[PDB]
Amino acid sequence: MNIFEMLRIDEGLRLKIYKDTEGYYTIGIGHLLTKSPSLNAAKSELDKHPAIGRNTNGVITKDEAEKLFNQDVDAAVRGILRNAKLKPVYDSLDAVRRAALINMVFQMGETGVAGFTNSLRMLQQKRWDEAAVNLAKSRWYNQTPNRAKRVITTFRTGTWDAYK
Repeated sequence: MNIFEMLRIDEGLRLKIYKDTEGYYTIGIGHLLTKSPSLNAAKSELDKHPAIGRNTNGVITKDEAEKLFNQDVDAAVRGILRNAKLKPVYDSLDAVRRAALINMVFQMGETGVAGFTNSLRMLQQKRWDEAAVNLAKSRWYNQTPNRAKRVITTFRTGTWDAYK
């Protein structure tokens, strides 16, 4: 396991336009196409992404999916490295826990995760179970419980147990 395999589990692989946890048009492996309510709007965006740049009509191959996936993951890592509150945290975690942090940014963006103040602090001080206890009481946790549980278990143990 690693970040890719982990996110593929959390996000699933959908070759056709779908709606996310929030009601937004996404495709593949969690690739948000557009916050607009229009499926046409969505198809448009899709047809225009450089990795695709063709006429899909809401349908992509398994390759294009992974290609967007790769980019999205990199984008996540960038957001982290470019965020002042996040970077310090990342630098301080091990290879497995780093995957947990990337998962949160991938899911919710750099800005959202940056606002997990108390939890980031506990993570920086290596207080696993407290970090865990603390994350479990967020709205993120109530919103996507299944996912959140595995991520938290990841921070807590520093093992892939929750995904195995």
